[PDB]
Amino acid sequence: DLHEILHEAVPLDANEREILELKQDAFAQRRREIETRLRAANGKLADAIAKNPAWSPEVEAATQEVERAAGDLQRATLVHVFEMRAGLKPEHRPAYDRVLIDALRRGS
Amino acid sequence: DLHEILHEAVPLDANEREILELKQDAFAQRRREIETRLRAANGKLADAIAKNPAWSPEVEAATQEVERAAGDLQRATLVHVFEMRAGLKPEHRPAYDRVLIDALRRGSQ
Repeated sequence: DLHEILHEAVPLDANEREILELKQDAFAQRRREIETRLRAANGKLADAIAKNPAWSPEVEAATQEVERAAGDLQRATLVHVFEMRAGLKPEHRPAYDRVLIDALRRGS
Repeated sequence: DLHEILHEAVPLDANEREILELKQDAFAQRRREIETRLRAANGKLADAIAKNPAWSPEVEAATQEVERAAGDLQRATLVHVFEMRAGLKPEHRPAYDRVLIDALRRGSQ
């Protein structure tokens, strides 16, 4: 929701929107891919538990997939935050940073 | 939400409830531990960014802590679902299993 917060508080201006469209789309795609992996792992968990409701090799491996996808989402979001920042007009970065920093410290 | 979904989704006799409450406490302490680490990590991110808005060694290190904490919370949740199941009498486990499989299946769509 970091990117949602940022869009809510400091939306891109017209030129920034046009310039950053590809990178925003690419991130949306990357996020979708990670979430697809997380959902597939939920599916594996369901299948496994239906066959044996225990902490089996299949449950362990699917749980590892969930953990990795959970971590990847966080890194992808953060890298994108810096990517978007690089594409802002310099004058717009201080507000963007403020919102970002406050969002992180809210999570502190 | 997996825990919310399973939360009170099956009936519990008094002895099962007693045990589930103890396991709920254990999970709360585990969750607080992971969240404490997550909060500290985010604060380190915030400090680094306010000082230098770039991907520094500090941001890299704190990000890795966020990653681990995010993965830890997911594993802790799944582990806890199995711990709750173990608190049920054997005869009551199938009903729990059905809600669990159903939730995970909906979770894959």
